[PDB]
Amino acid sequence: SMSYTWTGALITPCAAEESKLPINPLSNSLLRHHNMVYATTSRSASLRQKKVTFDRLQVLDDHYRDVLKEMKAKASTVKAKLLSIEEACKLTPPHSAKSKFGYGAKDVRNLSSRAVNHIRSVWEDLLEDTETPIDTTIMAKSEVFCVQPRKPARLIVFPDLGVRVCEKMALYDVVSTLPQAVMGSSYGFQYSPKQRVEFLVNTWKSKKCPMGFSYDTRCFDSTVTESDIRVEESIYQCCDLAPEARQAIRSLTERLYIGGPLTNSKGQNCGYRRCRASGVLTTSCGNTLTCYLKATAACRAAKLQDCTMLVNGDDLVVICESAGTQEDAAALRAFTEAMTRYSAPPGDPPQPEYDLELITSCSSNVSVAHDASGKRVYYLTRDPTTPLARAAWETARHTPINSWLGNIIMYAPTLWARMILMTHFFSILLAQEQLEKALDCQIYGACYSIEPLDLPQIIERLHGLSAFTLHSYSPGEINRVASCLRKLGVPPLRTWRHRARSVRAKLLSQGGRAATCGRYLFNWAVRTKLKLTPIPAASQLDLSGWFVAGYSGGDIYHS
Ligand SMILES: O=C(O)c1ccc(Cl)cc1NS(=O)(=O)c1cc(Cl)c(Cl)cc1Cl
Ligand SMILES: O=C(O)c1ccc(Cl)cc1NS(=O)(=O)c1cc(Cl)c(Cl)cc1Cl
Ligand SMILES: [Mn+2]
Ligand SMILES: [Mn+2]
Repeated sequence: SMSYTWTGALITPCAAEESKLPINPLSNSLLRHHNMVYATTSRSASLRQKKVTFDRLQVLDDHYRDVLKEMKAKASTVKAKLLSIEEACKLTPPHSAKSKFGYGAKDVRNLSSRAVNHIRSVWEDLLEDTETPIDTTIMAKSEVFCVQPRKPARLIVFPDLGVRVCEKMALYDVVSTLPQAVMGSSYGFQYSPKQRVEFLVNTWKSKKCPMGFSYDTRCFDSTVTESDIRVEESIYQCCDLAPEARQAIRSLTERLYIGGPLTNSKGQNCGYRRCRASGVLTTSCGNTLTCYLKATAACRAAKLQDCTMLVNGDDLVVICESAGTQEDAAALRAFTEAMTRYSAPPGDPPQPEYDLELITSCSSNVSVAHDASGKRVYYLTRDPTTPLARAAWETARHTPINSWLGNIIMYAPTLWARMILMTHFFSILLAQEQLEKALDCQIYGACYSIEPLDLPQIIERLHGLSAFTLHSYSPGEINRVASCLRKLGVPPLRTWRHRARSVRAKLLSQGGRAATCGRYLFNWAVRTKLKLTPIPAASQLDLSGWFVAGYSGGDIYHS
C-alpha cells in the first residue's frame, strides 16, 4: 500500500518559524558564517512528502519467519507491568504539546482533575473501541543544519496528549524491557557511549578477519508496513500482560500504530498514514525490532558469515567474518536485495569496510586516543558540523532542549566537545552567572534535567577519568575537526585553547563545584597538569536508567 495518501491540504505551522541564525555577539564568537546555518520549516514540507510517499514492496520468506519465531521465544520470557495513571503522568515532559481537550503537560504532571479524568476516559475508550482510527497531528519538524555543498524538514506525526499518557500506561514497561530480552547484546540503547565502543571493539577483535558495514534504509519509517507493525505487536503479545494492557496494545496497534488520519495544525484533513508514525511510544522499540528482524534474516539469505548486529532504531551496524574481497562484495549486495524484499531498501548502497574506524552510524564512528599513561583508548566521535551549528543556534535562540549539553555528555572525550563546546558554554554560563541553573537535554530521545556543575561526575561515571586526559588524537579526526571549523567560520583550536585557559582560571577562583569543573574539564588546556583523582560525588551518581532503552519521539521525561 501507499505509505501516505494526501488530500491536498498543506502541512501548516502553528506559530512563526525561524529559519535563519541571528547575528548575535555570543553566537558569533563561536561561529562566524551565520548564513550557513539554517533550520527546517514547513516551507519544505512538500519536498519531504514527495520523498516519503511510495508503494511498498514486501515478500517474506522462511528466514524471516525463522528469525521472528526466535525473537518471539525470547519475548515469551517477559512479564510487563501496567503503569498507573500517576506513573504515566510523571513521565510526561513539562513542555509536551498540550491536549486539545482543555489541559496541558503541566496539568498532567500535577495530576489535575480535568487531565486525569480525560486520560481515564481515553483509556476506557481504548478498552472498548478496537477499530476507530485515532486522530494524529502532522507537523514539519524544526531542526538545525549546515548548508551542504538543504535538507527538507522531517514530518512528525503524533496523537493527542491523552492518548500519549495511555500509551505509557500500556507500553512503557514493554518498550523499556522487551528489546533487551529479545535482541540481547545487539540492542544498542542499553549502552552508554563507552559501552557501545566496548562492544564494537570486542566484536571487531573477535573475528578472524573482520568486515563490517553500516546499512542505511531510505526513510525507514515510510518503509514500515502494516504487516511489520502487526508482527511487532505479535512480539509484544508474547509478554505476560494485564488484561487491560493486552487490549490497550491490541487497540493501539489497530487504531494508531498501523496508521490513521493526518490532521494539520489548522484542523484540516491532510491525508492518511499507512506506515510508522514518528511520534508514538513504540517507534524506537518497534523500529529496532523491525530492523533487527529484517537484517538478521537478510544475513542468512545473503550467506554473510557470523553476522553480529548493533541496532538503534533504524540505524544498523553489522560486523561479520570476511570471506574475501569479492565474496564480501557479492554477499553484501545479496544482503541488500534481501532487505529490499523485506521492504527496507537502502538510501545509498552499503559498502564493506575492513577498518572499524571507517564505519559510520548516525554520523558517529569509533576512533582512538591515549590517556596519561600513553595507553590506547577507544572512544565515540562524530563529524562536529551539526553539533556546532546547533550549539550556535541554541546560543542565539532559547530552545526547550539543549543539544549542546547532550553532546558534551555523550561526546565528552572528543577533541571538539572538550576544546569547543565546554569552553564556549562554560564561558557564557560564567558571564551570565548561571552555572547552577539546571537545563534540559535529551539522551536516546528521553528528556533529562541536568546541572552544568555536575558534568565532571557525570563524565567520570560515563567515560572514566581518561575523558579528562585523552591526548594524541588520530590525524584523521584532527583533520576532520580543523576542516570543519574553517568551513563554518569557527575560530581555530589554538584560539579555543586560549579561551579555555581564561575560562579555567575563572572557574578555579570561584572554588566549589565550579573549581572542580575548571580542574577536570579543562586540565587539557594547561601545561602543568593537575593530579586528577576519582570524584567522590561521581561514584555516588544514580545513572541507572540513562541507557536502558531508546525513546525518540516517545514524549518521555526522566526525573
Ligand atoms: O588504525 C588504528 O589505530 C585504529 C584506531 C581506531 C579504530 Cl576504531 C580502528 C583502527 N584500525 S583497525 O585496524 O580497525 C583496529 C581495530 C581494533 Cl578493534 C583494534 Cl583493537 C586495533 C586496530 Cl589497529
Ligand atoms: O595535547 C594535549 O595535552 C591536549 C589534550 C587534550 C586536548 Cl582536547 C587538547 C590538547 N592540546 S591543545 O594544545 O589544546 C591542541 C590540540 C590539538 Cl589536537 C590542536 Cl589541532 C590544537 C591545540 Cl591548540
Ligand atoms: Mn535513527
Ligand atoms: Mn586502522
